[PDB]
Amino acid sequence: GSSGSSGMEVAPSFSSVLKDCAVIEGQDFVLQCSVRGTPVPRITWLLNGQPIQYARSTCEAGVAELHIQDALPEDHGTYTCLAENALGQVSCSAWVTVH
Repeated sequence: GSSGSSGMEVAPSFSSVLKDCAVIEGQDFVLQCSVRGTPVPRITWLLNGQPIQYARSTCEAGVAELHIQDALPEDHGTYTCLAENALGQVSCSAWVTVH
């Protein structure tokens, strides 16, 4: 036998990666996805480059969300949601379009 305890940590992963989405200039759009892991991986969104500073992201029940109000024509790019923890590290990309 071997001593052990139930309820061990886990590595980060994306069950439902982000998908393409379109929105009208001036409208609101929140990027919702699914990510698992333990402990909860760090959620940081970036605009095809540097991380966002005015992002009120909200991770609940392993659900990373990013509310983006005032969809500007200069936002149309590729949102990257990095998720890493003491266990592993993973990242995903997305494609948001602004009419």
